Amino acid sequence: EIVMTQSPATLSVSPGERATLSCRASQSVSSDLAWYQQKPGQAPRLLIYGASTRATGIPARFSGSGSGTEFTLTISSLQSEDSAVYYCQQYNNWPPGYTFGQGTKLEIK
Amino acid sequence: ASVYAWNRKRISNCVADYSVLYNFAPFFAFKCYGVSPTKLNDLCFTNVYADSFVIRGNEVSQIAPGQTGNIADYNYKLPDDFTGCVIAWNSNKLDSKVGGNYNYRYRLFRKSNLKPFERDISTEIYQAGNKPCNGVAGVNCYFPLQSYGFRPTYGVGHQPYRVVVLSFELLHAPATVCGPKKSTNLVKNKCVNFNFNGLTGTGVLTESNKKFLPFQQFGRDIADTTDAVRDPQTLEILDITPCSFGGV
Amino acid sequence: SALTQPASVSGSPGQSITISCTATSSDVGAYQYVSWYQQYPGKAPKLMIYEVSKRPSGVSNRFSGSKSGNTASLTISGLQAEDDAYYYCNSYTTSSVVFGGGTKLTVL
Amino acid sequence: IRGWIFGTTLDSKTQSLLIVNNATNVVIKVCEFQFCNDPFLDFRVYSSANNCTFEYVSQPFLKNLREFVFKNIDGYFKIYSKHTPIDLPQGFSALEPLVDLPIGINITRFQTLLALHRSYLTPGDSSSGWTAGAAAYYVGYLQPRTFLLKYNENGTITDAVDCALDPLSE
Amino acid sequence: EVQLVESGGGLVQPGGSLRLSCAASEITVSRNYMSWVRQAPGKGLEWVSVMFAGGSTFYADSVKGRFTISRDNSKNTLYLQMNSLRAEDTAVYYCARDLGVVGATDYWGQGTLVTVSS
Amino acid sequence: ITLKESGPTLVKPTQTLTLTCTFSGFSLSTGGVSVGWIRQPPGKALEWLALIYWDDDKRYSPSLESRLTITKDTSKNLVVLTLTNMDPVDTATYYCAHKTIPTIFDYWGQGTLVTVSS
Repeated sequence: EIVMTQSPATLSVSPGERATLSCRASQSVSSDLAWYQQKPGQAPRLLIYGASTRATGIPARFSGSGSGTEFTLTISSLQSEDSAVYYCQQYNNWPPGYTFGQGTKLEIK
Repeated sequence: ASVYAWNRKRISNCVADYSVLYNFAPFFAFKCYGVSPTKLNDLCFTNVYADSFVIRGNEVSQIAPGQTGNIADYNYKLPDDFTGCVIAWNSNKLDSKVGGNYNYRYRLFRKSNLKPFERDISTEIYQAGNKPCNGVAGVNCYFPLQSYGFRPTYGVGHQPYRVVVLSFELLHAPATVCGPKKSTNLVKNKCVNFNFNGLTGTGVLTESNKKFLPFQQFGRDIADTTDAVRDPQTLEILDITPCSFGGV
Repeated sequence: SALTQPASVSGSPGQSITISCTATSSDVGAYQYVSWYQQYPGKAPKLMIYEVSKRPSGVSNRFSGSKSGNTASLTISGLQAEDDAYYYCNSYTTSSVVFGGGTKLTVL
Repeated sequence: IRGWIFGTTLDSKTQSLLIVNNATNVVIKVCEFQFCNDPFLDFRVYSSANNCTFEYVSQPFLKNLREFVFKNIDGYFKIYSKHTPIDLPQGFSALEPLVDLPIGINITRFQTLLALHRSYLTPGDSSSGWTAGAAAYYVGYLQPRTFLLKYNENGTITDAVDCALDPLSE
Repeated sequence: EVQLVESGGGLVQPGGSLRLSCAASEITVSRNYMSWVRQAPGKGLEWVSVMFAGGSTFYADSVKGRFTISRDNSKNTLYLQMNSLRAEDTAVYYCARDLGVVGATDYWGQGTLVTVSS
Repeated sequence: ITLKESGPTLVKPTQTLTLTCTFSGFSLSTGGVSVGWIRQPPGKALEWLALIYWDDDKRYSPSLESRLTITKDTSKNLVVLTLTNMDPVDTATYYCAHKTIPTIFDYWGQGTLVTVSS
């Protein structure tokens, strides 16, 4: 049970610019990760899996990076509808295992 | 070999010393099933099979009698009444390379469980319920095998482990692989209890003067009294006389 | 394995020789703090150099570090018989200090 | 004559037995390889797939009268032999224990093995055969009997008496 | 469309039982690594259970011994039985088909609310 | 079999350049196996550089010896090449190929392009 800690908690950026969110692990998570965007009101949506591979359909506007014990998700240009919660899920032990985060609330203006 | 492609071998017809192992390595994983490791070197077996392969760190526990998992239930399964044992020793000095050693794989997807000592090599693209993405990608066409991809930055849980599985047999065994023996150094000229390869008796041993034929192992006087024996080590013939006794 | 150093090196007495402690691993960070330790024949490692191209006052002036990018080429000119010892590399990672696989230097 | 084959059948339906001599060594194997209708006449081998369980090799068994006794009772098959200078001679001579093999195959039928130089080879042929030197082999069947054996001063059998042949012998 | 639809959500008295159900379409579940996730109102998510393609299932520690996952393979659907609902287990439960190293969890379920009397 | 070199792309005159060649498919424990280095000037032919046998007896090209101490580490199956005192002749590409006795350098790596100038 590896505990993941995201940072910061909130972010308010003017429309159209970049946003950078860090989620921090406590051990070696190499390149086993994913990022989910759970727009408020329904189930999450996979954005970027593995280390930085962008899930199908998912706008290129997202960018994941990092490896080992530290990871970061980056968005190129926030549009008005990008406001949602994001979680980095690790899976270094797959059968049976996954570990979620505390989530991050990102909004605009 | 890979977990699903172990290199079977048999080891029989030999005087087997199961304690030559202990001088090899720290033997990270060494627990014996059906036979005690302490009393291994002496016991005898029918046919000793050996399966050699490599797995990841946190999956060595799945190689056990009756244990279900993803490497045990999909690509390598040993019986519940298994007799033999498994030996796994971390080896990431010869198996884990920087970038991912995509040489050891493991069936991750399959149809059902496998029978004991059932090895499969098939590397076809798994189905997708309907006609799959034969030779292409798509919704859910997930290959059944997946490589481990060991690297020297992986934690000990993600490191390659070499593993050998020995399968014994104890039912009807034609003892062929076992027995270290113990030729108690020879004593002469004293009435001593002797056991020459099963021949047990008492008496005084004396230098012989009779020519045993090369195929003979015993000597007898009238009335089947065992009079002489040849050494199984130096092949010297020895005379046996019961030590002195009498009335007073 | 985490960081990486060659098995051993042996340089003839009185010449120069350089040793590298390559990371051989992605995202070891900026690889900017790199300390080197001299392991004596059975003694506690002593900081010889930190900030590879810098050097702490108190040791000779022949040891010299360098940076060819992502590694630290430790150089030693005018090799003396006193230098037969072990050498190690050290560099902060993102979460914690890491060490090199070790290198042995024997003067002959 | 270079070998024999034993078993309950020549087909691969049972783990039959094979013993084949050669100029270099003897090779003994038990692998249930289905063989042809006739032993192949040398084109060095002719047999089907195998499930071999035992294999062994040692020096070869080679006017000289070679004698052999084949016995297989207790799950073991035993061979005794003797090579003598020279039809069957009247001379007395005992056979010596050569090998005690552990195979426990249920042997019921047996055959001999031939070879030939620069001979054609087919799985099946008629009684035409191929040319070969003049030679012959005799076969006899053993029975449970009572024997009186005489051992000499050096431990070798020199004479024997059949206890149930005639009244004087009895 | 490819989807996972759920049922069983409602209200039950403490110590009671419940059964969560998961329906799928255009994709099978029996041979797919299935994973039920849940979310307490306002909190994060947590892996609850998994069943393999051979049947060997697994459960989280927080719910070990009380919940049992099953699936009617004959008609291509998933289920999760719950019992002994205590004050913690009040959460919204999601159905997911997780792949792992080859593509992380993607396809999820509409969810199902599970609250207690109080 | 596969090999890969890595290291500095740029270097200054009279400096110690270091290179690490990582391979995959084989290790440095089996007999016959060795690892050598080769360089190639732009638009010219190759030449030999060094060789490290499997018994840890090392060999270099006769003309260019008494320098370029090539070390190695058989634990992570890595070879290290280090060349000091860069001259404008040393401006060339560098490759790390595996050497056996008859098929000299049958398995080459990736290669790092290096320039020597201000």
